Amino acid sequence: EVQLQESGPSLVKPSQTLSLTCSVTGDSIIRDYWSWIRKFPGNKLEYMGYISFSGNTFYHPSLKSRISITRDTSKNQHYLQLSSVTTEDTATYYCANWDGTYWGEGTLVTVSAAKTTAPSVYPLAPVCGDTTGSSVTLGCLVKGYFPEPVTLTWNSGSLSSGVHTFPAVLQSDLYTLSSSVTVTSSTWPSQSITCNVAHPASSTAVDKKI
Amino acid sequence: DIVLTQSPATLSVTPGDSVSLSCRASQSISNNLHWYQQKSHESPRLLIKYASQSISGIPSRFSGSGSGTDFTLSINSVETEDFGMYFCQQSNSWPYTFGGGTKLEIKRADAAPTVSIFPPSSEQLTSGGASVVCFLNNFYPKDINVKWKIDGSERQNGVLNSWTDQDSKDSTYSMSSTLTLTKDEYERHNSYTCEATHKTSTSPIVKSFNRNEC
Amino acid sequence: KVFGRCELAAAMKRHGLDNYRGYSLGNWVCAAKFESNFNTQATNRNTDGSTDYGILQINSAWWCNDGRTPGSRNLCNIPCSALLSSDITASVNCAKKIVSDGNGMNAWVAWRNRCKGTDVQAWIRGCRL
Repeated sequence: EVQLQESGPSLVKPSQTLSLTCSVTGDSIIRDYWSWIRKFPGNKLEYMGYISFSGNTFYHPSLKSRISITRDTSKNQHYLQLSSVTTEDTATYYCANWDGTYWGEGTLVTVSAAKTTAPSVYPLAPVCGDTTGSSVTLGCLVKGYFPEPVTLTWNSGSLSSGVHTFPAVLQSDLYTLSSSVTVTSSTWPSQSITCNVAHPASSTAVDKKI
Repeated sequence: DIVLTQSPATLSVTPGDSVSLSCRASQSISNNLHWYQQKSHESPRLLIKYASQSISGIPSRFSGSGSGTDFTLSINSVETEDFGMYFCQQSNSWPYTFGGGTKLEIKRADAAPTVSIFPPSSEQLTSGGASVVCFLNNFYPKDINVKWKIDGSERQNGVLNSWTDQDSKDSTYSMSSTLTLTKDEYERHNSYTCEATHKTSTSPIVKSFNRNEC
Repeated sequence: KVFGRCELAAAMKRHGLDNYRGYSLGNWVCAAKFESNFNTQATNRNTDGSTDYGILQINSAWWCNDGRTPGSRNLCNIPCSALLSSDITASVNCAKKIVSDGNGMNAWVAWRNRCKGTDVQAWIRGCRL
């Protein structure tokens, strides 16, 4: 039952320091070498560095002198610190043992100067409000929110089939997401279809009827 | 730094078939090449270490071979749970480095996308913004070209795309494309077009609307 | 088993030791010679209750577990018995992890006292690798 649990601020501002803790349970820090690996948005992996049993550290030169890896043998944790971050340091960070047999769950740390911002929810409906064919696709555009995530449902969840919710993209420092829902022509506009969007960070929840 | 090059970039396969993935190093690394698997929303999982050594607990269908600068991960009869990303990593020299990865995807019958276009909402226009949205759903293969045209002219600026991972429901792919302009820009033009070119047809699927109507 | 010099060289080359973290093959052949005369079953009992195992005399207090060493850290995550096999796989894997520690091959006193700063390439010369 060896487990690595990562923890640390999920949001850091440019020029600030990113910090992550790897809590090891069911095993001891002094019983292995420990590593930090990061995965960038496009599936690019980078080995950041590792710390051996003796405390010696090896850092990837790509990180200049911004990286620091330390450990606490009494708390059975090792830490990663990366200073002077920029948006390019936004990534999913992982800790693992040097053997690569034990890995942490992975923590997405976002670097941004954006402030919490509630999303605007726009209804997506056919131009002429007229349907053509046996089915009709409607949509919801969730634009300008920060930070992630947002939960999006259709008709409070009573409409769950034929739905496509796409990963958010960054637009002018803020996130934008869209979702499409396809129903039979006999379903809409006969029945009301509403987009429900919740954004916990901003204590907001909006319902948009198409 | 040692550069690891993996190929193909993507590999489509029908479960049951065997496949081989390649990883080439810019310099000799002996047997110090390791293979990792990483599935959506999961951490990397070590499959083979030191080119060909098995990891107790990993399915036997996974095997590795090669040495020097040429390595191969072989999967004898790919299974349903084997689709995802595969990366090679070298530990011969510091810094350790990873290959760009190979995406193992599920092969299914070709399918044309269902394209739908949507105009900016009244609510967004009031805020001084204007996003034109185009959904291209349930298509296969994943390769697809989306082009936007305003008044007949190709438009690349202001376009943002989002792609879903291969659909667990039917193994197809879906995509969302959004052209964002200011309200003033939007109201300046008439025709808005979303043009998708896909293997399923030599002629692109065109969805459009003109503000001079509806 | 007791390896012949060139035989071990070929094996170590196949096990990726030639230029691992900057150390040429000769360094490993030399270290093996002075540590155990190429004997995979070599063992050395220490005063602290720990024992050194294999062709590269790896210690049971820090690197492997023999089930009877006080304060064993088992850094290599392996039974010390794996280090006594005629198959050098485990000894090499562990040697690599040891050398990946901040002190390189200085972890091996014998290498430090008999191979360091010498024409270690002489140890593989003559062999057909």
